[PDB]
Amino acid sequence: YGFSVPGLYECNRYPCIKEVECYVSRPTEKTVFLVFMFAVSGICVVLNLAELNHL
Amino acid sequence: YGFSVPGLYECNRYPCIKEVECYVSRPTEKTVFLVFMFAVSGICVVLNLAELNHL
Repeated sequence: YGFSVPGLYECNRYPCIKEVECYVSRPTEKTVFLVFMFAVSGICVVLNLAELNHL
Repeated sequence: YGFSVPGLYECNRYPCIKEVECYVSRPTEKTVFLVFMFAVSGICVVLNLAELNHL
């Protein structure tokens, strides 16, 4: 997923003719959620590594 | 105009997004009309040239 959800999408899949533009719902909230989940997972990874090193 | 009226047209003029496909009305009849008018004009040109050469 990367780090952001863009508001526009370029689509060229059948049955769409040539290339079309599509518009996403709540891109900013989804980007915020993505970044927050990444940060929480990183904190969890750091804590797990610290415990494992302590072992 | 050339010699034919195609049934499909590819259009990329503002405000159309990127490239779009458009569909023409009765292309075959218009092609027949084009060819017929070209033939009649050619006959007129030939007759005019013949008269001018006769002069």
